[PDB]
Amino acid sequence: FRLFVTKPEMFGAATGAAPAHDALSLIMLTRFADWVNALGEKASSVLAAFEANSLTAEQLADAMNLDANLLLQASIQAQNHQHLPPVTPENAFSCW
Amino acid sequence: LIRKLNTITSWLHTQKWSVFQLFIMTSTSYNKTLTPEIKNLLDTVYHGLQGFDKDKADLLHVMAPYIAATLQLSSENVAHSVLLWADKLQPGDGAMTAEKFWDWLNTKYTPGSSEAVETQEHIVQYCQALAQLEMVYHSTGINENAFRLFVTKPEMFGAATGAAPAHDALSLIMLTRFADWVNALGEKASSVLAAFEANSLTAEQLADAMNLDANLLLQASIQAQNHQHLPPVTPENAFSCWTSINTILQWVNVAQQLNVAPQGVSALVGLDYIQSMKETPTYAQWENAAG
Amino acid sequence: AEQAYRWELNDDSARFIKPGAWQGTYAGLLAGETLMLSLAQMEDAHLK
Amino acid sequence: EEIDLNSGSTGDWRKTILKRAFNIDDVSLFRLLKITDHDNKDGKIKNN
Amino acid sequence: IYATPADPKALLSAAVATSQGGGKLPESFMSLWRFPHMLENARGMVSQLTQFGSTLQNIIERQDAEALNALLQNQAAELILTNLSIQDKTIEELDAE
Amino acid sequence: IYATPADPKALLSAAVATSQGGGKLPESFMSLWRFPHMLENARGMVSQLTQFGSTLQNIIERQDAEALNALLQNQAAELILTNLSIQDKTIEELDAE
Amino acid sequence: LKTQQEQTQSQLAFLQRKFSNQALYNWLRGRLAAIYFQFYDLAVARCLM
Repeated sequence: FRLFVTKPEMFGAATGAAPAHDALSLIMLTRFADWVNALGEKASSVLAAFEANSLTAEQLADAMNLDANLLLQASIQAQNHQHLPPVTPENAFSCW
Repeated sequence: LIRKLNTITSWLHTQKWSVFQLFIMTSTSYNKTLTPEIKNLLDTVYHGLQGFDKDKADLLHVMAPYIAATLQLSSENVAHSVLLWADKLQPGDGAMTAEKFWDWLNTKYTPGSSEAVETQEHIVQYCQALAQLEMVYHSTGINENAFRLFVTKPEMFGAATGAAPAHDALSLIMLTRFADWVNALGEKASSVLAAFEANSLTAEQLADAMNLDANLLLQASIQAQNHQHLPPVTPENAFSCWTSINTILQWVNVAQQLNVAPQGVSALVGLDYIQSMKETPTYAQWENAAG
Repeated sequence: AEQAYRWELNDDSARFIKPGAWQGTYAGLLAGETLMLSLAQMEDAHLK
Repeated sequence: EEIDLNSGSTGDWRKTILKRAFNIDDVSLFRLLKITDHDNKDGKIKNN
Repeated sequence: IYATPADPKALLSAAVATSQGGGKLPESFMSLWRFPHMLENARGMVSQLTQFGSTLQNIIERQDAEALNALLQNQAAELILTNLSIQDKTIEELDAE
Repeated sequence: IYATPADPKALLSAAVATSQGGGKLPESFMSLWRFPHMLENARGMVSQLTQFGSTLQNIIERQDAEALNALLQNQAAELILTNLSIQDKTIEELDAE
Repeated sequence: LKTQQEQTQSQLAFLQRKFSNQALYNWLRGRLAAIYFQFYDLAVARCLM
C-alpha cells in the first residue's frame, strides 16, 4: 500500500500525477491484493523482487506454480502485439 | 523409476501434500532475494552476536536462539540442529557455513540499508535454506532429539556415513515413517529412542515396546540376518541401525499377515524359482510349505 | 554512564553500550531490558 | 512321537496339526507350551 | 449429460513482514557525575523504560483482542441474516406441503 | 458374504523429554567491597534476574497460546472445505429427488 | 457456508497480520532468553563476589 502511494507509477498511473482514487483504481488495488494472496507464501519474496526490477518471469513461475516457459512465452506474446499500455522487456515485470 | 514414482505418489496422496509442497522442501533451488523476513533474521543475528569469541563458546550454539527467533515456532535445540544440517549441506551458489555466514554479517552488513554486497544473494539462499530444513522437522514431526540424532549421525538411518544427511523424498518419507513408528511405541518411546542412542536397544526390549512376543522379534532378526539384503543385517547392527530394524519389522508384518511364523516365511522365499535352480525343492517340501 | 566509566579508568576505547536495543519492526519492546544487560555488563567490567 | 514346539523351529506335520487345531503360529504356540510346562527346557512333546 | 460442480477451492492468505532497522547510536555525553551515581541514574531510567515497555505491550495485545472481538460480532451478525432468510424459505416449504 | 469394516483405530502421540545439564559454577572474584554492600548489590542484580524470569515465562506461555490459536484457525479452515463439498452433494441429492 | 469460509479465512488472515504475531513472540522469547542467560552469568558473578 505504501509502495502504491509512493510510486503510483508502478500501478500504471500518469507518473506525474497523484495515486488514483477512482472506482477503476479501487478495483485495480483489489485484484492486486487477491493476486498477492494467490501468491500466498512466496508473496514476501515476490513483492521484494517487485521493489527492484528484480522481478522476472521464470521466477514468478516458481511463485505461481506455472511453467517458466509459459510465462516467458507469454511475455513474448504480450510484447509483440500492441497494447494500450505497451509491453517491452524493460517494463514487462516491473510495472504491474 | 516406476517403483519410485509409485511409492512417493502414493505417499503424498496418503499424507495430503501436493507435489509442490514436497518440492519446496526436497529441492536445492533457493530463490535469492532480500525478503523482509530474511532482513529481520540478519538484523537479529547481527545485533545478537556483536561480540563473539571463537574460544569462549561454539558459534552455532550462541547463534542458535537468534535464528530461532526469526523462524516461525522453532525451539533452540531445533535451531541448532538446523545449523548443523546447514553447515553439512553448504546451501548457496557459494557454499555456506555458519562461519562464512557470520563473516559476511560482521564484515559487510548494515541494518536498515537497502543496498548491499551481491554476496548477499548466496547468503539469502542460506536463510531460506534454514527455513526449509525447519519445515522438514515440523513437516515430518520427528522427535526433537531424534531430529538432532538424524542431522548429527545420519549414519544410523542407513546413510553413506561419509555424507551429509539426506534431503530426499525417500529420506523425508523415511523420517515420517520413523516418527510414526516412535509414536506407535507411545509412552515407551523415550526409553526406546534412548536405548537406540547407545547399543542398548535390543529385541525383547523393543518387544516390550510394541506389545509383541519377544521371540517373534528375535526370530525376525535371525531370519533377516540369514537372508541377504541390499543393506545386509548383522547381529551387531540389527538394532543399532534403523534400516535393519525396518527390515526385521517388515519380516514381522509379512509373517503376521500370512498368520505364520518367520519360519514359514523362510520356506516361502525359499520357493523362489531362480534361487532354487541350484537345489530343486522337494515335492514333499512344497507340501510342507502348503501345510 | 559509559562516558564516566571511560573516565574512571584511563581507557577511552571502552565500548559497552552498542546499538541497538530498540528495533524498528516490533514496538521496540525489549529495548529496556537489553539496555539493562549493557549496564549490568559495564558494572561487571568496572568492578573487576 | 516327539514334536518340536520350539519357537524358532520348523517341525513335523504334527506341529502343523497342532497349529490348525489351535489356529496359532509357531511363536504363540511356544508361549502356550511354556504355560503348559515351565520345566520343559527344550521344545519336545510326548504326543500323548 | 449431468453437470457436476467439481470441488470447492480453498482460500489463501499472505504472510508478509515489515523490516525496519536503525543506525543508530547518538553521540555520548560527558557527565559531571561520578560513575556510580550515573550508573544508578541510568539504571533508574532503564527500569522506567522497561516498565513503559511491558505497559505498551499489554496495551497492544489488548488492542488486538478487542479488534478480533469486533470482527467476530460483525461477521456473526452477518450470518444471522442469511439464516433468517433460510427460515423464510422453510415456512414457505411448509405452505407448499 | 457381507464384508464388515471393523472397529476404527485409536491414535497414539509421543511423550518425549529434553535433558540438559551444566557445569557450571564460574570462578569467583574478590571484590574490593565490604560484605553488606556486595550483598545488597548481588541482591539488586538477582531481583533483576527474577524479573527477566517472570517476563520470559509470560512470553513463552503467550507464544504457545498464539501457536494454539493459529493451529485452530488452520484446522477449522480445512474442515469447512469438506463440509462445503458435502453441501454440494446433498443439493445433488435434491436434484436426484 | 461459502460466506463462512470467507469468514474463517478472514479471521485467519487477521492472525497473520495482527500486530501480535507468531513471529513477534518468537523473536521476543528468543532475544529475551539470550539476554536472560547472559544476565544470569553476570548476576551469579555478583553473588560469588
